[PDB]
Amino acid sequence: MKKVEAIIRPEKLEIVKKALSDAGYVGMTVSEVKGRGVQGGIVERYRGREYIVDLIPKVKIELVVKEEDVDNVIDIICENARTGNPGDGKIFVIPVERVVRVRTKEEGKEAL
Amino acid sequence: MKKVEAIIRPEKLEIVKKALSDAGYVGMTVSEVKGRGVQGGIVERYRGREYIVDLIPKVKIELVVKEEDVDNVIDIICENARTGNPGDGKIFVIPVERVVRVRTKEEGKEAL
Amino acid sequence: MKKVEAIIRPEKLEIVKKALSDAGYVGMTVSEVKGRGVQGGIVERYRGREYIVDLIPKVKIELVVKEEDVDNVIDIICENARTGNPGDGKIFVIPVERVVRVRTKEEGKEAL
Ligand SMILES: Nc1ncnc2c1ncn2[C@@H]1O[C@H](COP(=O)(O)OP(=O)(O)OP(=O)(O)O)[C@@H](O)[C@H]1O
Ligand SMILES: Nc1ncnc2c1ncn2[C@@H]1O[C@H](COP(=O)(O)OP(=O)(O)OP(=O)(O)O)[C@@H](O)[C@H]1O
Ligand SMILES: Nc1ncnc2c1ncn2[C@@H]1O[C@H](COP(=O)(O)OP(=O)(O)OP(=O)(O)O)[C@@H](O)[C@H]1O
Ligand SMILES: O=C(O)CCC(=O)C(=O)O
Ligand SMILES: O=C(O)CCC(=O)C(=O)O
Ligand SMILES: O=C(O)CCC(=O)C(=O)O
Ligand SMILES: [Mg+2]
Ligand SMILES: [Mg+2]
Ligand SMILES: [Mg+2]
Repeated sequence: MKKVEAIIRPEKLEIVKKALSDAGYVGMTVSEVKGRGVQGGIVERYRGREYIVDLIPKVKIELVVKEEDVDNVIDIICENARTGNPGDGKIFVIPVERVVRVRTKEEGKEAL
Repeated sequence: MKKVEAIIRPEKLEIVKKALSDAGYVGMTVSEVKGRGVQGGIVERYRGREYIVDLIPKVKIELVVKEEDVDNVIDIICENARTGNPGDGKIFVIPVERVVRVRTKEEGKEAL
Repeated sequence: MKKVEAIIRPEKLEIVKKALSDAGYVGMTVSEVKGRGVQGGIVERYRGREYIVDLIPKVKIELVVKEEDVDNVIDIICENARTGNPGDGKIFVIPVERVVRVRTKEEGKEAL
């Protein structure tokens, strides 16, 4: 099992989660975050002066899935989250050693 | 060292954190999140029409602990977070390779 | 690749992120959290009575970096986040097995 952690534009949550759900990837945790990447933020202008805004709102989605499904999850996220402009997102894959469903104490792949 | 990441009902935070603390599991980070599991959300009715609400508020708790304590932490969370209805929670165990206390630069088990 | 996850005082975000950026560590995700450590919270007094506040606001910063840079990232965070009083922060290092830039589908170290 692996956690796919993707930080994406807030306005892309709806299309990404629909595309994931349609492909069978339903279990997901969503968090509001702020961040920056390589570019260090965005340049804005106020009264003729340019300045850097160095933290931008994003949404973090976390999906724990079987390892064999990671490629497809990443492909779906990238296809649907992309706009072509810097800031479209970053994905990390993090190992998950155990998964437990609280209600039933099921573990493993059936507990996803 | 392992991170126990549990996503549970918001109204179960108090009883879960009390039970963990009573058993000696104190260090914890709490985050407000939204999510869905297998069921894909909840069915609601508005003016006779049923629709799906596909993200539900939850609370994420993260406890970094010694590996030997993971079983007990999971047992405590499940016992106290359960209600018997879908949505009671999901737990992931994620490896933690290093722990550092900022104030003192202590590392390892004593830094938990 | 490794995720450095640091939970620090909210009022230290600015100096920590500036120091990290100055040293070349730019990519970062920031989350608002609450937590407690060893001390279990803070003692407060209201109308002569002392009570425990057991969750304190903090900021979580997450930086995914090359393994060889983890030591330096931790050193920078600790130097700039410390005040000398309990609550200055906790850092966890979590393995990251894959990194993908959404816009370009780049992976690996160049996608950081
Ligand atoms: N190395 C990293 N560590 C932590 N979070 C990161 C990192 N890289 C990016 N992020 C998070 O991902 C979000 C989106 O990053 P972003 O798309 O800007 O990446 P990028 O590498 O700059 O690529 P692009 O050139 O397409 O902008 C950031 O706002 C931040 O929350
Ligand atoms: N595979 C998963 N990946 C990411 N987060 C998940 C996943 N499964 C569940 N979650 C998170 O855990 C929360 C609680 O899940 P939930 O209890 O509904 O799990 P479930 O597998 O549907 O079990 P149940 O049948 O008891 O509802 C979700 O709202 C979501 O935040
Ligand atoms: N073992 C842990 N698991 C989860 N989160 C933790 C843990 N230890 C600390 N944290 C998080 O880090 C924050 C800061 O912790 P803190 O600085 O109080 O650590 P500490 O071990 O008590 O050290 P100090 O004695 O310097 O206070 C907490 O409020 C919490 O969010
Ligand atoms: O996040 C944005 O929308 C643009 C800024 C960006 O790509 C960054 O800081 O890396
Ligand atoms: O989270 C709820 O309370 C019920 C909905 C649920 O279990 C889910 O989407 O998996
Ligand atoms: O977080 C604080 O500022 C002090 C309380 C503390 O260190 C703790 O609960 O461990
Ligand atoms: Mg960018
Ligand atoms: Mg469910
Ligand atoms: Mg403390």
